[PDB]
Amino acid sequence: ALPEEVNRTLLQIVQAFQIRSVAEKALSEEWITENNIEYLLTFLAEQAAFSQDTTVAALSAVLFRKLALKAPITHIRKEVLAQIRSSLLKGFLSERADSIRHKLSDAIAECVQDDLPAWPELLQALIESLKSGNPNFRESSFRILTTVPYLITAVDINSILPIFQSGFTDASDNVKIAAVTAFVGYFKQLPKSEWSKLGILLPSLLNSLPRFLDDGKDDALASVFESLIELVELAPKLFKDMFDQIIQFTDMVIKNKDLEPPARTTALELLTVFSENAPQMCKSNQNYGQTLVMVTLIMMTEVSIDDDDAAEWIESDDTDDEEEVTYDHARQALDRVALKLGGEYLAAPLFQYLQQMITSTEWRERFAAMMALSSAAEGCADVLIGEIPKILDMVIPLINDPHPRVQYGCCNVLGQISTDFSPFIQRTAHDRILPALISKLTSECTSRVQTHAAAALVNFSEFASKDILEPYLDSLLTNLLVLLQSNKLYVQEQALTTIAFIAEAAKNKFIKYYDTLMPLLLNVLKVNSVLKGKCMECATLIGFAVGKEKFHEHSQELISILVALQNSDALRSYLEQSWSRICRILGDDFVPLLPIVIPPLLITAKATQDVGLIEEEEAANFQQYPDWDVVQVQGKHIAIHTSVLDDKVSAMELLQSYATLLRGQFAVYVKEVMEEIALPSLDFYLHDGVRAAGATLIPILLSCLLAATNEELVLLWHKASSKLIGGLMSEPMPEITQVYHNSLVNGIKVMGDNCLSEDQLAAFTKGVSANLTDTYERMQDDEYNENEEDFTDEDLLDEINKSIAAVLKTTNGHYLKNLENIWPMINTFLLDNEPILVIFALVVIGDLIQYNAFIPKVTECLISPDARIRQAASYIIGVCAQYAADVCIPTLDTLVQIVDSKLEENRSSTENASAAIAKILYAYNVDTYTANWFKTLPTITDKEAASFNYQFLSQLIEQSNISAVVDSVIQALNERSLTTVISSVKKLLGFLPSSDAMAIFNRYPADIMEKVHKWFA
Amino acid sequence: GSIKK
Repeated sequence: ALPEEVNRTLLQIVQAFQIRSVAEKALSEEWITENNIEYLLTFLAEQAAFSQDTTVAALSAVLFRKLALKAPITHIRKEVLAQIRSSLLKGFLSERADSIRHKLSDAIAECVQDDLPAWPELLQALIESLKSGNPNFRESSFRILTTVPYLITAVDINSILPIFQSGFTDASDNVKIAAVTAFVGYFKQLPKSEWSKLGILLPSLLNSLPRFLDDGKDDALASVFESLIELVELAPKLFKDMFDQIIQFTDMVIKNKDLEPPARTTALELLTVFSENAPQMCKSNQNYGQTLVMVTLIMMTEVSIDDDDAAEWIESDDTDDEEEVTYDHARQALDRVALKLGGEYLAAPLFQYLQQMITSTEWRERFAAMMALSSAAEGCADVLIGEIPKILDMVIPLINDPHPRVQYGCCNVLGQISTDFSPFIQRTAHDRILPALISKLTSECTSRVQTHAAAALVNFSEFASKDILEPYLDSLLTNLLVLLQSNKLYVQEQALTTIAFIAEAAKNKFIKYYDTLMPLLLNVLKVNSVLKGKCMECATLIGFAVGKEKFHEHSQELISILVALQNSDALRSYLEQSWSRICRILGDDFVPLLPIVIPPLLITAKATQDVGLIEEEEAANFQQYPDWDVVQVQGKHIAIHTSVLDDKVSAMELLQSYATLLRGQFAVYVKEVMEEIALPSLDFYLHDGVRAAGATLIPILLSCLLAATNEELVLLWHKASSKLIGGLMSEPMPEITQVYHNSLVNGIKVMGDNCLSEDQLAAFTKGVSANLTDTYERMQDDEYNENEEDFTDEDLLDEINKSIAAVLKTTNGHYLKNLENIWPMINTFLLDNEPILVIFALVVIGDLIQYNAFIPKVTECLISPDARIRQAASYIIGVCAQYAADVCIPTLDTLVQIVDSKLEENRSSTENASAAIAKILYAYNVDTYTANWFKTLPTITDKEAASFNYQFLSQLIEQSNISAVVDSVIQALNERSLTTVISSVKKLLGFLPSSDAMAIFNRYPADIMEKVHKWFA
Repeated sequence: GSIKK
């Protein structure tokens, strides 16, 4: 179909793939033009179809696929696309190698698009290929259906259903995998309105599963499981009436431990994932939780195979054995499910098993019981927090088990639950936990057990008071000093860390032990980077615990050693946090150490986005590394160095903390950090952590400059605010949008009055609109899915209200004009059924009056079942009578009723309504209305509301209510809601003889009476 | 040097 000329030229080029680079240039610069692209695509499609050289055909098919997107295939003439399609199809039906038909299939897929004229030759080609006796023909057909799922819509329903049913049952496992892949792929690509069309085939798929176990093909079973895992995340309700069959089948696979791990782990994952996508379905079925618990407990047993003495486990690291895969999966599975379903559902089936396993003569079951409880403790905390002497009655007796890994196992529970059940367990079970853990620190126990007990002491210490730790400290430290003398490095390192965080909790109670520990620490440093890092961490944490004055006995020597260590990646982080910790200790005396500490932080915080314009094949190949991630922006892939950008964030966080502590002392760096680090970080579109860290950096930097000193502060703020504003109408992540608004408020708070210009205020209104528009759109968005986590929208709308309030305040009103442009959207929120948008709109209006067609909804919102809506509404009515009558006085008995309430959840609402009474009662000044308002006192939660109730109370002054008058003030002060009504009260007590005056305070205890006298005359 | 899942 091409001139013989063009063929030899292009054949040479494709074959050449000095000689090669000349071909790559020739292709990309000469043969991808408006004048040559059609000839090239025609050529490559012919080579892929007809060439009998393996490499030429393969590359051409690959090249054709890539360049088909870029052209795009749409702008290709009719006569040539027809020839290209027909040649691709002819090559498909010919005899090609498996890999080439795969690449032909991928090439064919690029020629199917709603843009293009219909291609019914392909549909009929696929239908017959699916019946072919060659598995590769059947497999490749499903592959095309996977890449182009809309072809499934094109085939008649009575043809496509038998096709998949034949696919699920096919004698070839490659075909079955491809059939399942295509089936699931249909659901992840098409709208839900198309789902009830292949959905009826799920029973056929599930019924095909037992075949994999009969043929002994568990490897193919794992692949199908993974496809099923994806379907559960898309349409869990589809599994509802065959739920028990899924459960029993996964149970059967997992119990069969003659199978390999992949079939067993994927089966577990399938079971697990139901709890994350259909929690109500799991809870309405007792068989799920029982099976899940039973199956994970079996897998946790699989440890130390062919090693009953655990003589290999005793002799190794305190790191995890990477070979105990099924054990690891079982732990995470139980944890994940418990977190989703809660304690009240699966605490009982869990403990029904734990009671049994605790008494076994097989130590692996005794060990597993401890690990299971450790994994399930957090998710089941709502129940297990109450059964907290019960658990220790099982766990603590196992601490002295003959087998060391059961001992280790027992330490792990006490550690895990010290975190999950904090801070209540520290206050309640310190008498049982600490002696248990201490008894295992002794050197007669094996190294692994000492270390894990010491590790558990870190968990306990984190939320333990210094008063509780105090009588245990000496015994704790004498034991840990022994661990410090171990010949095993990981025992030494754990000893240092345990001591450090025991000291952190002990605080000033640790000054007792400074003189004996610090020289031992210095000795270690003077002579294993992990050791020295943990040692310096221990030294500085002790320093912050005992205080600056005590720390100064070794601080300079400690600092000199730090310098040697720094200029000599775990170590780098230990050194950074040590420097930062010393700054918290020394205060302003850290300033001379800034030239040492800051410059390396500056370098790391200036890292750019290490981007790699990447290509299809050599991706995923980069995904192996945890320090690399790849995403798609608009079609073309990219590869980004995530770790480098994570390090950037960590450095920015340290710079921010130094700036926060030092304040004015840090002003010298403000201009550099703002222009080279903070603001450029906002343009980091492939890492939202950097964007967030850059935003929070801004107000604190300006805060540093203001305290020290200005056109620079104004120029930097104008630059910072403008880029913050500009981010609002562009930022895709709603989470980041919240940070910018929050950053603006904090910035406005710092800069003060008149800090914004007319342009800025207008561009801010644009951003507010786009933020409100996209939030409304997302919130206005089941047969397949069960009915939150979306406080992201609420938190976003939260901060927006504070920015508007802040902007209104700094403009001193003149933002009223700009704010009218977005009232149409504001109005919709107020009159939308949905609570979050209602609350937002109400709060905005309240801030408006602060400086006709909304009163209808507000009065309706006054009696709302939601307290949040009543609070916002009451404030609006109250604020109306404040500095803006035909509505206030009529609603005045509505708010009487709303007041009558004093419950923690609704205490805030009834206190605003209360205050709303007091200023209707102030501007209009009824004496029975005031008597009603008086029994709403005192106001203890809302600060601004209480601030006024007592202001009014002092106006009504400057009978038998005198002790109700006083106590109303006492409770306000003591609850820290109000802060001189005191002056008024003292006068009321003055008009009484002293004996009657003093007896009012004859009901208050010493605590409050101490405050009362430092309050009154 | 702590205990975690």
